[PDB]
Amino acid sequence: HWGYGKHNGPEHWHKDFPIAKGERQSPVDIDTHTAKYDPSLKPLSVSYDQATSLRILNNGHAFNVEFDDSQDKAVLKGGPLDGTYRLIQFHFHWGSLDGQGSEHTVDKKKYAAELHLVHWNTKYGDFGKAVQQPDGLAVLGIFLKVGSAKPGLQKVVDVLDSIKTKGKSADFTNFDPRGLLPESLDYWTYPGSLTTPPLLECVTWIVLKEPISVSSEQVLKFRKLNFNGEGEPEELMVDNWRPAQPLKNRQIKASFK
Ligand SMILES: [Zn+2]
Repeated sequence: HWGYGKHNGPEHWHKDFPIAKGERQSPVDIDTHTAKYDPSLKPLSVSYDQATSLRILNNGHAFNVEFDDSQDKAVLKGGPLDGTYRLIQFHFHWGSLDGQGSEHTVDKKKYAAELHLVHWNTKYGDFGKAVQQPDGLAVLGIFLKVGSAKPGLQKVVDVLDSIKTKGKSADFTNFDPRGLLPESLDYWTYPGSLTTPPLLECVTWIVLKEPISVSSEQVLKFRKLNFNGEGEPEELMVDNWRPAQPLKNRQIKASFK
């Protein structure tokens, strides 16, 4: 099926998922000098105090840290968002080298990786219904650069050896996602899509201006994961990112000057 290789990567997705060439595809390049400051944007409200993590899974494309979203335990509100969006999972996209890995770019600059905290609009009842709406999801994107280690990420790094291959999962309770955020919540926002098939155009993207720093040792462990399943020929899980897509008829707004 779809992947990130030469024969099943981003260049091939449109054949099975024609929306890949759609009206509001993601990611995109954020031209900082074209984005418009919007003084009407309310402050971003990240409420992860009651977040309940449950499990970490290698799905063959990346690894997902899943949360209990049966209640408003961990939510994202404010900013360009109307209503309440519940955290369901987070995952990353990274490269084979420190010079690439992020999906969104800033003035064409590629970061080592990108963290995506996925939330769905509670007005729609469940995640499956939400992805069918233009304002169904809100994904908080955070860039990762290589420098000093991120203490709040180590717990994630330590468990990767237990989910090396596709289909593997491990219990991952009591993890605090607040430890993955930068100091500032300044952000850019625009209407987009899921960056992986089915590429549904149901996402309000909120990309933070300030990247978080992770150590070389931490990202190296991400690169030891496998796209393949147990017993199969090893395919290192690297460069699982979709390149920037045409902005087309869209405007990127900034929460800061
Ligand atoms: Zn993602």
